[PDB]
Amino acid sequence: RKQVSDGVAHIHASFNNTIVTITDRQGNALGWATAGGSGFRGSRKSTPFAAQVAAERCADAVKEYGIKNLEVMVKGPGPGRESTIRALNAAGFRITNITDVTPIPHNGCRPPKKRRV
Amino acid sequence: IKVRENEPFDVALRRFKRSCEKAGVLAEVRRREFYEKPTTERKRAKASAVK
Amino acid sequence: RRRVIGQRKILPDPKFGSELLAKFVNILMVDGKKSTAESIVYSALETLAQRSGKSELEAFEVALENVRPTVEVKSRRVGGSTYQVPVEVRPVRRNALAMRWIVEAARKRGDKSMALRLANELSDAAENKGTAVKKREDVHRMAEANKAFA
RNA sequence: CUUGAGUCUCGUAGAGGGGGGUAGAAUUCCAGGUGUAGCGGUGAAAUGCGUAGAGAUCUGGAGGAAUACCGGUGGCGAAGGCGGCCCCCUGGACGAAGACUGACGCUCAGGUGCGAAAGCGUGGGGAGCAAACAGGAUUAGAUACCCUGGUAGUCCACGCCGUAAACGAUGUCGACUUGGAGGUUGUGCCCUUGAGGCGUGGCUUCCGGAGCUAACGCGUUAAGUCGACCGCCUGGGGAGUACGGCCGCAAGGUUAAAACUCAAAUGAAUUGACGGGGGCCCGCACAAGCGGUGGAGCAUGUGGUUUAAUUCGAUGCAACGCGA
Ligand SMILES: [Mg+2]
Ligand SMILES: [Mg+2]
Ligand SMILES: [Mg+2]
Ligand SMILES: [Mg+2]
Ligand SMILES: [Mg+2]
Ligand SMILES: [Mg+2]
Ligand SMILES: [Mg+2]
Ligand SMILES: [Mg+2]
Ligand SMILES: [Mg+2]
Repeated sequence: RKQVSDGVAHIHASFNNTIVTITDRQGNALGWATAGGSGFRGSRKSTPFAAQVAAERCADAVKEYGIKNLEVMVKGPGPGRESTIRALNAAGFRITNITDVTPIPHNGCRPPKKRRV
Repeated sequence: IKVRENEPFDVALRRFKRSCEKAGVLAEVRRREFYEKPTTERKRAKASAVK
Repeated sequence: RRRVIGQRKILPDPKFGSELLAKFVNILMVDGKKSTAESIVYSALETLAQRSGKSELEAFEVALENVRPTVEVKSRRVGGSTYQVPVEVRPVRRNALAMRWIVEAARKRGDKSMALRLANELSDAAENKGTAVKKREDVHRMAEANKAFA
């Protein structure tokens, strides 16, 4: 029940998917939902006009609690890393600031040669 | 990448850090590195850059 | 593919003088037989004076109320396959759209006639039975409920 | 003897090489709070991971590889090379006044040495990519292309091999020969007041003059104009393969034929066509709409079919109610 008021959020946005996990100032989780975790799948999802109906899903599981204000992490680029933040503030939310927490090597490991389509 | 302000007015200014990284140093890392292609990308896609 | 004329003006109802309805009484007439239209629709509008008895003139525009779609599925080809980008429609087609399928579904019913196979689906259509509005919502369920690509 | 080679001096920039430190980011795997039905992924999907709690997410540890940004069209070295930072031991290259010896000189078959990657050794470590391998899907099909995993092996010394489109497919050393916008270094002088300003040496990038060039192009960094030396080349396939020597743990490397055999194999350059290459239009092309065919009878043309013959020609858009 605690009623936080100063907890955080984490928007992990891969290309073919994007999750919204609401956690607390420290780091402990709180509530969540996500793209494929809502009706549309395949690649019908990913588009921003899907990954904020998710956003407004976390709202109904993060209001059982008390959040008078929050901040956000955008670990991950892609199709739902702005639009996600849009149906945020509006659906009845404050916000100190935004902080980016996306990967950044100093050239440390090799990456997937992968897609050689 | 630090924002935050006073006077609640969901401003903007998240773009100020849009041009010191972002997908920028992600395209470089995304799939693979370059290896020899930089042997011909900074020293070859440079013919792109002479005027 | 490069001509922006406009729309071709059409002749009014033989009494009321209705251009907005002038184009309804055009998509009903088979093989240019405006001798079986000016007496099957201009008359199946006064037989709604039995489905209620009220003012049948504006007792048109409302049967086309729950029957006018406003966002549509306008395809495209970018990415690797298709694109649905549903988008809005303008009035130069709105009024007309419904008019059509409205008579269209009103054909493949099976009533006693067609002065009746039409005096029926222009009240029912106003009441949400028939394919009238079920089409409407057979569409909007896909359109504007698909603004992920739009 | 002194301008060529150089020695001292005295400056100077730099990822030059070897050894020893290291700090930060970053994945992954470990350990627990949270937290719930989800994450991962493709064109979509599947394989795999998640109610034995994925992923998200936090706080912690282990550990291996690599050093974003700076970074440059840059810098270095004799090539193959080489990128944070620190410390010791150590090359080379450049310049300025000078100071010095006095043709030492530039060429070199064989000779010796360095050797990207890959691989074989002994032994180490093994975080991430990943041949080989197994699922998964696509197809006719898939021993491949994308998906999920993963062994070697990328990494370490110690040693071998000693080949690559080993690149600029363009030896070396030396003086010439119109310039024009630069990059980086070094030293002279200009109210040095100055961003800068002007001469001048190494390196360098792009245009490009004559001229050379079979064309494309090289052009002060020459593919110009000459001078010393060494390397190789003589038509294609057969063939850098076979045969002998050599080296090599081997895999193989290199020294290198013959026999048949074809009128050609080539280089650049134009001409069009064709691109599942781009850029820009045009048509009922398409999209938007109205009608109809296939399907049902019947008329009819055709190829089948059978005929004693079913009279010849038309055979995609161009033939089929076509010449009948
Ligand atoms: Mg050099
Ligand atoms: Mg190796
Ligand atoms: Mg694979
Ligand atoms: Mg030139
Ligand atoms: Mg040749
Ligand atoms: Mg026409
Ligand atoms: Mg059409
Ligand atoms: Mg039709
Ligand atoms: Mg013939």
